[PDB]
Amino acid sequence: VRRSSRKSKAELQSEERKRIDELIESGKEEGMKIDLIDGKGRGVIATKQFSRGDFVVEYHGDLIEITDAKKREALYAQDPSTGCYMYYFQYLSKTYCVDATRETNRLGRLINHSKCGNCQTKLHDIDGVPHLILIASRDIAAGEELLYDYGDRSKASIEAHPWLKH
Amino acid sequence: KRHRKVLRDNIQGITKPAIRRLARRGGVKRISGLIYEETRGVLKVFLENVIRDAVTYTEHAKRKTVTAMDVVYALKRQGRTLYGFGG
Amino acid sequence: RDNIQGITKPAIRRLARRGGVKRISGLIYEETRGVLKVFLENVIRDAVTYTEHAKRKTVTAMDVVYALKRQGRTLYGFGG
Amino acid sequence: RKESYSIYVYKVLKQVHPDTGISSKAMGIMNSFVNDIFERIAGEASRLAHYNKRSTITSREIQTAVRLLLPGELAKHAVSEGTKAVTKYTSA
Amino acid sequence: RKESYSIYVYKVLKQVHPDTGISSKAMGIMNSFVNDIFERIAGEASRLAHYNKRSTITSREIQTAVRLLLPGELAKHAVSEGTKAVTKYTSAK
Amino acid sequence: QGWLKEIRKLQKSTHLLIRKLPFSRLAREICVKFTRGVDFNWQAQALLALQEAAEAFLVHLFEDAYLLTLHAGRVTLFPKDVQLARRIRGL
Amino acid sequence: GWLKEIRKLQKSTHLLIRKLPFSRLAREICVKFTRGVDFNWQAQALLALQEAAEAFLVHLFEDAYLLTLHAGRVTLFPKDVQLARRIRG
Amino acid sequence: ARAKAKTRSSRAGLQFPVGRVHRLLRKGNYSERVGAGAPVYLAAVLEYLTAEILELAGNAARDNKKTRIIPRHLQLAIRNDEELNKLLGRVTIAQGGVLPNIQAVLLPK
Amino acid sequence: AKAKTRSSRAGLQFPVGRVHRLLRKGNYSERVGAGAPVYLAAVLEYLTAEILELAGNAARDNKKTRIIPRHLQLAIRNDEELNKLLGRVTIAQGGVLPNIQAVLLPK
DNA sequence: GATGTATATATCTGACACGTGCCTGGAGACTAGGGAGTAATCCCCTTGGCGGTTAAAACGCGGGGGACAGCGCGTACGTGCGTTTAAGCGGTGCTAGAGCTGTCTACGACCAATTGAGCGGCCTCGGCACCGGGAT
DNA sequence: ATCCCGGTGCCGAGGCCGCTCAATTGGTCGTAGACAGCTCTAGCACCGCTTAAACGCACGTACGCGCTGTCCCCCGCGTTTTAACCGCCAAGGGGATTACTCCCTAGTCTCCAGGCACGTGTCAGATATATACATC
Repeated sequence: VRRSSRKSKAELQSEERKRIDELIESGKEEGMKIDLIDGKGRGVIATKQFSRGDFVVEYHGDLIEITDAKKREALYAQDPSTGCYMYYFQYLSKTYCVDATRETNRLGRLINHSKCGNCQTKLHDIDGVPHLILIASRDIAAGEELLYDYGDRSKASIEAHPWLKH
Repeated sequence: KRHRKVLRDNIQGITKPAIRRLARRGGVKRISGLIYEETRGVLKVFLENVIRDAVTYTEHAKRKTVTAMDVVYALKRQGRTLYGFGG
Repeated sequence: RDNIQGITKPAIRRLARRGGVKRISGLIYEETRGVLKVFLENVIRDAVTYTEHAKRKTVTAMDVVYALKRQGRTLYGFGG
Repeated sequence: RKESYSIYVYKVLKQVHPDTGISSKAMGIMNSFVNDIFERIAGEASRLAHYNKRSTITSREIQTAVRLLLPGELAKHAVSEGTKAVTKYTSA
Repeated sequence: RKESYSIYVYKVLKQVHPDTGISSKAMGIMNSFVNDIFERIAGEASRLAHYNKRSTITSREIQTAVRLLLPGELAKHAVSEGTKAVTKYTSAK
Repeated sequence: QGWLKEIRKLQKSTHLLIRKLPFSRLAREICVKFTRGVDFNWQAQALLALQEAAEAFLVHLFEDAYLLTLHAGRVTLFPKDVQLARRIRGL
Repeated sequence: GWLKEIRKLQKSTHLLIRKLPFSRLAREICVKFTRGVDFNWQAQALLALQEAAEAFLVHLFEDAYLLTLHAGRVTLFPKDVQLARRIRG
Repeated sequence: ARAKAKTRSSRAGLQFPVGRVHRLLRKGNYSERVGAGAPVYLAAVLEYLTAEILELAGNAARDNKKTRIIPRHLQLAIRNDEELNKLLGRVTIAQGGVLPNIQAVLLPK
Repeated sequence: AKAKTRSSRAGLQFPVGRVHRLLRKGNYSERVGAGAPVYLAAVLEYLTAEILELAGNAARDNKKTRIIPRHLQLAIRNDEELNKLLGRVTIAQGGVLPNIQAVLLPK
């Protein structure tokens, strides 16, 4: 009757993966409101007791190859009122690009750039296709704004955006 | 001026020529191309073990600085006794 | 003399077969007798040291179990 | 007066599989396993107490030794069991 | 105030190689080596004491701990040196 | 088959694969090389502990040196494989 | 070209992975065994951890290359580092 | 000695002996002193580990459709478990046999 | 009266006193014999004399006068007994023994 | 169609699970002291940031070195079988030697006194590193 | 390319002086363990008999190994680019130390109960044969 419930590491990783997958494919977006920030533009405040590694959002968009990735950012940058919505990542000797300029009911594209923020982006591959996740790498309380790192150090970009270094 | 968005991994900081120099010191005349991700995985596993035990030796001493003796005792526990850091 | 040849060829072959080996080069037999003799030399040196220190003359089971535990090969089933 | 854990392993067995016995050789093996894990945990707690210049082995030292010696889930569940037992013991 | 075997390793160095120094890093390595070999020999001697239900670490226990931990010729020569030193220590009073 | 039935049969039993008396004589011949020419009695369970250890060791040694000779393309265990499986472990 | 590097490295003794990327790696692994609270790694402990990791990786490549000279190869594949570990422990 | 005594194992809810574990911690020279919660913690851990192993050993013994746990079943439980095998890696279990594993490259085609 | 250290009674250079104190306060046994610290100190001095002799040799082979970690790693890994003793031990800043498999040299 | 292997029945046998006397150790209550928990202080030394520099990494490209698949030879391992042999088991014997015990004697813990070795700060100098040149 | 040789240089090591703490000495006691003695267990030896296992031989064929080819993928090279790093500085957290007190554990003694050896009923599983089926 006294039975151990030890949850072997294989089962732990499997249930964690299924948890990420179901939370992604459900898109609850529990407790994040978009408001105004004093100068930076918009802001998505998180209202949950976030901690190490807990799920926050998904940077949903359109996934493409590298040959068009290195081009679409420059081609959409010709519109000076496009903000910043497309995300690159190198994976399996291949770069992709998260085409997310078109507004969708997800809250990934709604985040701005910082180096002193509160979240950092990871990679999750739901059946091959890598969805770009964002989890809280540290303890965040209810009422803080979503803020993660874009990781790009284009020299012209850092000249143009002194708030990138912030 | 729109900027793109990328990331880093802090394990890709164990660069490719660093694994080449480690191999060469180990005597490896000619290295495959897939040994790099395998070696970063091996390194992350080793560090996970040694750092779990260093952080335990610290958290037990009610400290917050992972001293050199914490790491030396973590290695001594794993059986990797390390000479030269105040043992 | 030649008591290592008492570790017969089919005994080494049955040990291998248990270990999973499918075919066995006829030279593995002398190699395995050498390996076994080295293992026994170590374990029996430590067992007989544990005895000689205990001022005894019969190598007990705990002497050998402590010899194995010292080499790092803890053996369950004979005390401890 | 030979010391063993035979009757307590019998108790734990009859608590887990109430309709299962255990041979004498397996009894000796479980005895050796308990002795060995005890020796490990006690030696590690001793090392911790010596490292931190303490004199007493306490539940803190035993918990840290358990966390060092047992791998992940075993350590988590063993720490749970021991903490529960210590709280119950100091309550009663 | 921290103790270490620096001055003694240095005396032994001036014994075996009079015209030779030892860098501070190799000094730390010899300190750690002496500490580790001491811990091995004394731990094995403690274990040899408790295995025989006795309480005193005597020269007997240390000789057997050496004969256990050190390989063949190291063991024989270290035991020779230890016995020499013990007889010299009990002879002179 | 033939080797496959012997393998499935031996990996599933728990016997002592070396005869008890030849291993007894071997351990008593090595127990004399140390403590030159003084016959220590051997507690009949010390020989069992020693044989259990030597057999678990040799079986693991062949199980580790057969990963080196499926790795080397062979199927036949060679002395090279055993020497390398020992030279990797640290022996 | 490779031999003027093996001889050059087996003869030196300095560290091989850079100090700052390894420090960031060790601090990224230490932040998941404390559940997100970070510890001030004493700068002499990063060196001990790095010396242990380099000596370990170098011994691992010595054994792996004992295995890749066994299979007739000269190249060091990942199926080797993966077996010099499944043998070693 | 009034107020009839209940064993410390009973007070803590364990099956292993808190008393005997305390006595072993004392006359073993692990430290001059020994906490009051140290035997209880260590005995709870020992009981947990032994339950973890006897559970898997009984599972193996009933998979083999037997009702006596034997050394072979203990070796099965331990080596087949992922973490007990790491805790007991250096450990030979007398008359424990080896795990049935013929490398898949050996089978006939 | 006038005293002389036990390290001098035994003719050692290592401290019989510090070794005795370490055996006591280390909780190795409820007691410690009188010959135990002398024996342990003699063994420690012998091992260190061995190591430092081989390290001085490896330093003179490099035409240097300081013993550095690399020289200790050479002195250890080249001697068979010590390498068997200090087998699990990594010696920081110690490098590796130059050993390129003879299969690799150009024919 | 052997040849072995999965499934049931009969059984019986040594091993296991259980009831009992007792005795040795586990629990309770109490006292004392010293170990350590807590608070406060000081300053070490860790973290963070910036500029610049440059060493090193990244990337791309050619090529040729090596991995891998295929193949043929021949040798050496597995299998099968009749023979030889040595392990194994059961007896008895017996006796050395392990385990236990009581005596007592030597030896180690403890404690006061002391004094000198060693540890830390100061200071000098040379070993080994570096920058440049000639020879192999 | 790389070693042998000059000359600078620098920084770390080797020696010197003042304090302090811990190593030495001496005396006492109590207890551990050395020793002599005794019991009785179990280890060694032997020997007859069984017979299971080893062994030696022969044969074939599975496999190791050497050779060849081709295809691709590491390596070396050159150029750009990037981020490690070193110095410098500033801050401030938290490590290390210390003093106080209190509470937690060792020691002691008395009580008593649980667990251990011992004897015993019984049954789980290992054979043995028969029945049915899997397999090369």
